[PDB]
Amino acid sequence: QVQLVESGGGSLRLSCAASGHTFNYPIMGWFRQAPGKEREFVGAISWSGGSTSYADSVKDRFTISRDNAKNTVYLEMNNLKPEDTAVYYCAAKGRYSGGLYYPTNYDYWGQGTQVTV
Amino acid sequence: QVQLVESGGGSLRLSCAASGHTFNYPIMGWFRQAPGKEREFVGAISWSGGSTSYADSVKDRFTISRDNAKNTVYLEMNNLKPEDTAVYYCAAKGRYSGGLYYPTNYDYWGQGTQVTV
Amino acid sequence: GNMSFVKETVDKLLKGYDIRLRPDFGGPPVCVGMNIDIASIDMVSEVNMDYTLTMYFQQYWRDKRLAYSGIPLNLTLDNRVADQLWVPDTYFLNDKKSFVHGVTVKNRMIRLHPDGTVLYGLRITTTAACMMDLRRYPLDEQNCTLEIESYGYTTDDIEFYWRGGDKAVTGVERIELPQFSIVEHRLVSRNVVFATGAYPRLSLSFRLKRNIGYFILQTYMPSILITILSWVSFWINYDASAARVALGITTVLTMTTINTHLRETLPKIPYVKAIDMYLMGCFVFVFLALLEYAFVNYIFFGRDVNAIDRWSRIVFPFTFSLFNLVYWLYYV
Amino acid sequence: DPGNMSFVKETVDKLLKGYDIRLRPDFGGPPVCVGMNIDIASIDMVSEVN
Ligand SMILES: *[C@@H]1O[C@H](CO)[C@@H](O[C@@H]2O[C@H](CO)[C@@H](O[C@@H]3O[C@H](CO[C@H]4O[C@H](CO)[C@@H](O)[C@H](O[C@H]5O[C@H](CO)[C@@H](O)[C@H](O)[C@@H]5O)[C@@H]4O)[C@@H](O)[C@H](O[C@H]4O[C@H](CO)[C@@H](O)[C@H](O)[C@@H]4O)[C@@H]3O)[C@H](O)[C@H]2NC(C)=O)[C@H](O)[C@H]1NC(C)=O
Ligand SMILES: *[C@@H]1O[C@H](CO)[C@@H](O[C@@H]2O[C@H](CO)[C@@H](O[C@@H]3O[C@H](CO)[C@@H](O)[C@H](O)[C@@H]3O)[C@H](O)[C@H]2NC(C)=O)[C@H](O)[C@H]1NC(C)=O
Ligand SMILES: *[C@@H]1O[C@H](CO)[C@@H](O)[C@H](O)[C@H]1NC(C)=O
Ligand SMILES: *[C@@H]1O[C@H](CO)[C@@H](O)[C@H](O)[C@H]1NC(C)=O
Repeated sequence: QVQLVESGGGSLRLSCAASGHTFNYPIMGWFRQAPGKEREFVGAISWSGGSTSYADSVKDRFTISRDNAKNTVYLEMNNLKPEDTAVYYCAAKGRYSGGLYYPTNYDYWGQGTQVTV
Repeated sequence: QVQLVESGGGSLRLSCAASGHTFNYPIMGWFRQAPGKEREFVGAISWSGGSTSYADSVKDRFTISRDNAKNTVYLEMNNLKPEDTAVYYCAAKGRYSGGLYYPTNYDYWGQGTQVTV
Repeated sequence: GNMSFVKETVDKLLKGYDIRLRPDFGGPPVCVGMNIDIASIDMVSEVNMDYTLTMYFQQYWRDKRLAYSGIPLNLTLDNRVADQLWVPDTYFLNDKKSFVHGVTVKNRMIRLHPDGTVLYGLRITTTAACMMDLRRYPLDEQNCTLEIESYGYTTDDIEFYWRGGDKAVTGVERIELPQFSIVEHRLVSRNVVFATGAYPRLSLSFRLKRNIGYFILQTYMPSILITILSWVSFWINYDASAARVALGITTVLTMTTINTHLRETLPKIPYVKAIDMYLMGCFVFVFLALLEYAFVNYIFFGRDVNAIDRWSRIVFPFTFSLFNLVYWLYYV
Repeated sequence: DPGNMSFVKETVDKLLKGYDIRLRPDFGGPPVCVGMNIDIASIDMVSEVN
């Protein structure tokens, strides 16, 4: 059981901090949702943090990093675009779930911090 | 990646110096290209032990040795002939490439040293 | 879906099918797309110089013989159907021992499509060789590979490619190696020339960076502590012969014991590691401490003790700190 | 004939038709000559204890 709290919301740096049984949920993931459309995958980061995945339409514009001990994931967003306005969520996934891009595999969700540009 | 430079072009002693990720490309090989003729395989030397293979034409006339300290391969030439007038290249091969006699299996190539003697 | 028409359709897909012949025998080569879903990398052994990998291996090709009309949906048949079909003779070139999981049944997928397309999935655990360069060990960075190749068919008969290109391999984030972290992974496709001919090849490469925390907790810290314990001898008065020689003998014994324990868990490589350089440095430091005491003892009685003792006390930590700084900057 | 998969199928079937695996080539004739090639992939390990 992990509780996720987001913050943040030039370049914009969001941060999501987890508290609880984070070991059982190694994978952390940023999702985005605009009005009139379902939430979509933005990116994902592993327990070690060395492996990262990004959506097709956010390559080289957004970047994800993981600070352990602090137990936080940072999403830094450069060269924003008008379509980037949306609510951003951070979610945790179990060890055996399968599929980064599908939000149904994620058990625990964030608050949905708004971003407008 | 590997960078190869060959120099020292009848007792010719050519020397090919390699720099970079030499571990990933253990086998090294000397090839010969006569004027207006297809590239042909002269010789090949292994990694860390210098197990050598030769072409039928140049057996017991040319020799290849490995240094493993300066990261150089020396091709010593004896009993020269007029047909041994060509551009000589040194090239590196990956661990799993297959075949010593085929230029396409080699990834990196030297510029080539001309020999007219 | 009366379930008898399906049986008729599947039956007449077979009944004239020669497993001995590839699709388009004598025609252009069969294009076989491949994708991998990595489940885990269980082990990375320096002694055996290999790594264990579990994966879902999906091959995807087209066979006009297995084309059906009517039923407009994809046929997910039982895995046993794979025994009655031609499948590519794919194999892993650098594998040492591999198997297909077989509980509760053979973990196989066969999925047909109306246009003759076949999707063939396997769940494979494989040990694969990975030659490692331990020159900069434990501050080393290894490149491991999985090489997929056609055993029997040349490029005239079969061709390999990655489905989705760089997106073909997934599950790299699932890897949890306590000792390593995957910095990068790459996909390559090429043709390799042999005496028999030119064969397709795919290569999936990983770059592993080793974590240094365990070796800080295991090797370096006891060495530094034993070196400091050697330094402690300088503060003791010169006349305490037994006390001052005891520290030296225990320091050198502990350093040799650390050396044996450290070197008896790695392959018998003939070259020197970074850990070996640091270890020999610490050994010669404790050695110089013992010889410093011996030289003082020779000078005083049996031939200034205070001056040399103070000089040793001020200089040994400085020299060791300089050595550590030089080493760590060199290897980082 | 060229490209006819059925032709190749029946040709192979005829080849294997009436084929006795129990008998070697030239069973009773001169010895069958078997050439051999080896391509070494690796020597994984060398153990003195074993
Ligand atoms: C782990 O460690 C392994 C060990 O080697 C690393 O392996 C190497 O990775 C590199 C990728 O960085 C591989 O290089 C790629 O090779 C492909 C192969 O294409 C081939 O097929 C072509 C036809 O499709 C053919 O034309 C090619 O031949 C050309 O080039 C050779 C050599 O220059 C030349 O002799 C020929 O005459 C041809 O001109 C070849 O047979 C190649 O297509 C890739 O090209 C990309 O990069 C080049 C240079 O930037 C660019 O010009 C191209 O346009 C293209 O963008 C690329 O060279 C290499 O093959 C791998 N080694 C082996 C043995 O397979 C691995 O990378 C490491 N991984 C990690 C994560 O560390
Ligand atoms: C039977 O198997 C076939 C082959 O996989 C299935 O077709 C595949 O179906 C998906 C889902 O409809 C298709 O994806 C779609 O692509 C469009 C265009 O890129 C995209 O906008 C959609 O969001 C969706 O992703 C896919 O193209 C298609 N494969 C093809 C055409 O080769 C099929 O759905 C399965 N079921 C049946 C009943 O046939
Ligand atoms: C289903 O198809 C089979 C095909 O042989 C046919 O015999 C049977 O009568 C059909 N039944 C129905 C309900 O369509
Ligand atoms: C292929 O071979 C079969 C079997 O002999 C024959 O019936 C058929 O006509 C052949 N087709 C062609 C076009 O060769």
